[PDB]
Amino acid sequence: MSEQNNTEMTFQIQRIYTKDISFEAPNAPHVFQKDWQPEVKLDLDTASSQLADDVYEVVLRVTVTASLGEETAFLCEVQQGGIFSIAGIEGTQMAHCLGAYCPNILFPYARECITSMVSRGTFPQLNLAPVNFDALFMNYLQQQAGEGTEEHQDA
Amino acid sequence: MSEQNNTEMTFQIQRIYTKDISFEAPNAPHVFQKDWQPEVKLDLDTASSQLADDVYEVVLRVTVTASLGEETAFLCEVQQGGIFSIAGIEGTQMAHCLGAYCPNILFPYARECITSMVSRGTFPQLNLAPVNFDALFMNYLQQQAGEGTEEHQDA
Amino acid sequence: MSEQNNTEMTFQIQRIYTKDISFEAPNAPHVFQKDWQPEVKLDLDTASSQLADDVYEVVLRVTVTASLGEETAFLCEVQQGGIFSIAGIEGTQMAHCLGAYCPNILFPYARECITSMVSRGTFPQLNLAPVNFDALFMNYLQQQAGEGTEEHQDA
Amino acid sequence: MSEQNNTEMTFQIQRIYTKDISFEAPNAPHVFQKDWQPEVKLDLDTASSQLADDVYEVVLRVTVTASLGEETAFLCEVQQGGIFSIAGIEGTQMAHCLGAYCPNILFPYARECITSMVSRGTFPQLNLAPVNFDALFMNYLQQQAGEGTEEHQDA
Amino acid sequence: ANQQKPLLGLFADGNMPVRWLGPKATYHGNIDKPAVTCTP
Amino acid sequence: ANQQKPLLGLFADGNMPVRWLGPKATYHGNIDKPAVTCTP
Amino acid sequence: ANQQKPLLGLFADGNMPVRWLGPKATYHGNIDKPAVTCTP
Amino acid sequence: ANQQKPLLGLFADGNMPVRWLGPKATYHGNIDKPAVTCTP
Repeated sequence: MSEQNNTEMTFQIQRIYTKDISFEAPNAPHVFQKDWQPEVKLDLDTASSQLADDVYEVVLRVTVTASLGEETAFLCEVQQGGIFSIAGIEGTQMAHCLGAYCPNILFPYARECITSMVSRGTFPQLNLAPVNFDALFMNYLQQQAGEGTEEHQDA
Repeated sequence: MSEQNNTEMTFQIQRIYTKDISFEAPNAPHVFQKDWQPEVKLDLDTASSQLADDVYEVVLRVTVTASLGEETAFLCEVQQGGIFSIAGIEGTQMAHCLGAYCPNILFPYARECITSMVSRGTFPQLNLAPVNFDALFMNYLQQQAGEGTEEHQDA
Repeated sequence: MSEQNNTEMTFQIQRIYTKDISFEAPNAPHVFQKDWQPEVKLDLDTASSQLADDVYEVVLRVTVTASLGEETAFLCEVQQGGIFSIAGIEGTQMAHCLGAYCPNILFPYARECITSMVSRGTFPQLNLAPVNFDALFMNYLQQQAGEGTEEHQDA
Repeated sequence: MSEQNNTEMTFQIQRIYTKDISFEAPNAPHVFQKDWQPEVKLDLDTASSQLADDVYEVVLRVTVTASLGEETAFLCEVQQGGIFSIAGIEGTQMAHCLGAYCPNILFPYARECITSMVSRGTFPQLNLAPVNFDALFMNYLQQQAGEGTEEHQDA
Repeated sequence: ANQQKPLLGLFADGNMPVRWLGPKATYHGNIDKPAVTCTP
Repeated sequence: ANQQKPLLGLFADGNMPVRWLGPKATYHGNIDKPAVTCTP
Repeated sequence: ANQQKPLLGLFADGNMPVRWLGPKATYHGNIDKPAVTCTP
Repeated sequence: ANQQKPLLGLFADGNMPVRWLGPKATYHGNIDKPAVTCTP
């Protein structure tokens, strides 16, 4: 609870990689009867794991569903995982780091991965709008700090 | 047997696409530190479908599985579907059309879909090597091999 | 089951990749006040280079230009190269292989690299139709194949 | 030469996209024979043009030049153009937001577009580390003399 | 003491469903009509 | 250009030309309006 | 009422065994790692 | 009549002092095809 460390948070990018993909078109040939703007649905899920000491692994899931009437258009889901060496983070600074800053790094890759699979189901272009996860999460916490003095040297 | 190569039969591809995509990298964060010897087990599932009269769809589930001894790297399972308007085909003519020709139309597209997901998971690129479905089916059906190579330019 | 097949084209892939990628959108902001109906022209160029004995790299440069006259919608171009090993035969026999089969292996990869660039410019995705070059050669001649054993004993 | 005023701040992204892309593998199958740990270079460039009323486009070019051994590994360049609704920020406030915040938005999408090209060229995908542009620009703002006007307003 | 503490607290407790917004939408008017039928 | 070029015999001949089916099937619009009117 | 088509009566089964043409594993050595560069 | 003075025109020259965070750190291995002798 407000562990005042000498190092006010730490962030290092270690890896970004696709961990999971799903794209289902259950009525793929028959959806031709339901042709135009489908009801698209977003749902983001947060998964994490600690691989080693100060080495963490944040998975940002972006699920996209589409359907017209009572039948499906296309189903898609990506899990863009990313290894990050993070330490010093606490409370608000923790939640803002891995819950806003790190997802927003993984998001462009997850976005293009969905865009690829939709094209494999041979449907028109799906470009998701830029949501500022950083500022949106600051608004979730009303307002918070995102400014500090650097302290970095060989140790 | 009864290959019966008459000017009968008709073929017209209307559309090619993935009806299902699956990419799982179960121990992705743990695999990129492991010994560099996965056992890549390939799988192929054959399934045809009726969409309309004389319109027959073909789906090939190409499943790629890699495990580094005990721990799985990734799983690339791609049900590459393809709508093909075929008529005039019976017996071994339709058995070769579906058992060799039209699956090999979708094989480069399943190959590509897999390769892309493998490389998106930040794993070495997998190029599925040319398997001539025609030849291996011929080895059973009517046997196909032989060339008259013996003479050389002598002076 | 007793026939000596010898020098029948021995084909194997080494490595497929994008030698080059490109996208342009000069009229990119301007496209808002444009009519969305371009005269899309396919502009392809094909090269080959010997890397070793029987090893020929086939390059398939595909360019998709979308312009409703001089009014350019977008530009996309990929040089999809593939290291291919075609052994045993030459001339018209190998012209069937490199000039028909090899483009069909590079075509799915060229296609997705083009589509990705169109989707990065946030334009409606373009899936290229199944163009079978080999079909034309199949009606003519040199379609005769069936794997066996090469020699390499004649300089 | 000074200016202190504040109109009703507005900042909304209308569109993010690639205006120009290039991945060049000049020594592609030549380097692969001895293609090991790359020594990388990062060049940055920008472009600008007002599109409409309170609508200003910031283009951010990231360039990635790899060289390993005695020659080039691969080349990468992406002009990530973004349509922004910029109003209400002015004086040194605008100068800071322009130099820091606006290209920081574009940088995740620029990074991704490079990362995907490199993996398609069968090279190791490059994950650009998140670097603070603000700190770099602090100096540049203290090293200029030629503001838009001179009108000393104060509290 | 069953009193344990995983460092991963402030994150994976609940998902965040983003409210879908898109005035221009995805689909417009590109589908099977001038499809792959005309290949003589 | 003479007679026989061993281990080749296409592409350098003149490049095999590809014709379209119809550009009507693509590019009926994806970016109408200001595309994204609001950014959270 | 069901139209049993005598044309479709095959290709629900693995017709012939497909050999794997990528032995010695898809590596032949090391790769990248779970570490990009640095920050200090 | 003079407006939009700081509005879009701060930096244009380019080349920021990004000397990387690690000038040489991406991948290392041993490239070769997995045996790949013949398709028969």
